[PDB]
Amino acid sequence: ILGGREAEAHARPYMASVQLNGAHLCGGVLVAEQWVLSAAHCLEKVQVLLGAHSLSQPEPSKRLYDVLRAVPHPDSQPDTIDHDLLLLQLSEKATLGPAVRPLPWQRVDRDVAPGTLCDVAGWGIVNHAGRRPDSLQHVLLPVLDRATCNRRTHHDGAITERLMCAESNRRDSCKGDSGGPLVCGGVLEGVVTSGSRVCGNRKKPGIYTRVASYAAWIDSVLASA
Ligand SMILES: NC(=O)n1cc(NC(=O)N2C[C@H](F)C[C@H]2C(=O)Nc2cccc(OC(F)(F)F)c2)c2ccccc21
Repeated sequence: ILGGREAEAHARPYMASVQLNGAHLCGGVLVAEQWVLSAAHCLEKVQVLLGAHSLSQPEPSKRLYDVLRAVPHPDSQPDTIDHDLLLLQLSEKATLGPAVRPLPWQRVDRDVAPGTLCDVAGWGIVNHAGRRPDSLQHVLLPVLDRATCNRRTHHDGAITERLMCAESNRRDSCKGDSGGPLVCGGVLEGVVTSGSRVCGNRKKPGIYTRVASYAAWIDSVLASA
């Protein structure tokens, strides 16, 4: 997260860190008792850290789960950010409590109002040098209408109806925030894309996958256990 602030500890109990060999790689979002949603290129030794604020310090709520199965969206492709979703089935159902709870996710396939203030959280890089934070960061970002996001000087027609944008003027998602939650009105709306992109430039808005657009996919995979 560029231009953000340290989040309140445990105030986002749905927040996951998706890890490879005990190192943070992507954000994730607990969406069912045994399932974490993240982004497709995150998988390209997989564990999921729940109940955390600090990646390194002991916390009573923190628990690192093994992953039984990793299910990247079957239409996802290395060179694109289309269909950029990943579901991770934990080795067991997560132990729930005030610091570990799933997030309700949007099933109405219609756009949020332009300007809606959404929260994005993560352990991604925090400056141009690539500094990695030990504790969870967040930022409040206004949603940016699709027509502007698609203008020639911005993302030039790459924004489908299955993607949404937020403003990226100094406050932004960046590397390592991939897979994490864009939350609007207490509901999961988007997931941070995992394609490389310039961070913090107003002319290059943040891109997030619209979970409502993938409701059939998520329902099926969540039911496949
Ligand atoms: N949406 C958004 O703006 N971006 C998303 C990016 N992609 C990303 O993040 N990925 C790709 C994989 F899914 C693995 C993952 C990754 O690199 N993870 C990674 C690798 C090394 C360290 C790390 O931890 C760190 F703390 F640094 F973030 C994460 C990205 C890269 C550069 C700039 C913008 C970026």
